[PDB]
Amino acid sequence: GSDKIHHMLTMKDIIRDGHPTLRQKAAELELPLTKEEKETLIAMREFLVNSQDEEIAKRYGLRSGVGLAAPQINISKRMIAVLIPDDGSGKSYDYMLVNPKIVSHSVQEAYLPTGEGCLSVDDNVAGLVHRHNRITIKAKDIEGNDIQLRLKGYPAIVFQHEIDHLNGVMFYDHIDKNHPLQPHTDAVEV
Ligand SMILES: [Fe+3]
Repeated sequence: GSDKIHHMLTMKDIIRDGHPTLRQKAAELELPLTKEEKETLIAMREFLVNSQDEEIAKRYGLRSGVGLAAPQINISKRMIAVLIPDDGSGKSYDYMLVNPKIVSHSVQEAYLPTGEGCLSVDDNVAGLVHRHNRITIKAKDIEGNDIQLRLKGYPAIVFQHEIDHLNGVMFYDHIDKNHPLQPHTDAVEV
């Protein structure tokens, strides 16, 4: 549930840290998806759309997000939605993915300088979350077609955050408790 920093689901449908489902390893899905699974993915994306719309988000008390993983709505299945709106350059990320898996991990690390938040986490944890600056993901889309993404920088970070949810990993598991805000030598600020 990467935060935005640049049935209609509502915030109570998003389980909170401490819920067991967030710590489980989600199930690989067979394609084609069931109708319920498709509706789930579509509703996860619609929640991000709603959360990004200033009026709808204010009207329904939504926290703005750019990613959501199915475990966060208590569905232990490997599905994520990422919706990073146009950053001003025309680059936009609108992907509903099934069984996403990182197949190439960039050695150079990158991090958001303010750390990371998560829609499932109300009590924020300070610290840099070092991630791969570049990644390649293989996944299936909602119709079971093949998608391979090459991502870098912020979008890479967002997808890594969401994929981590499928493995029961939260952003803070990456935080070095000894030197939380110290960037790794090689690391670059996103
Ligand atoms: Fe999250």
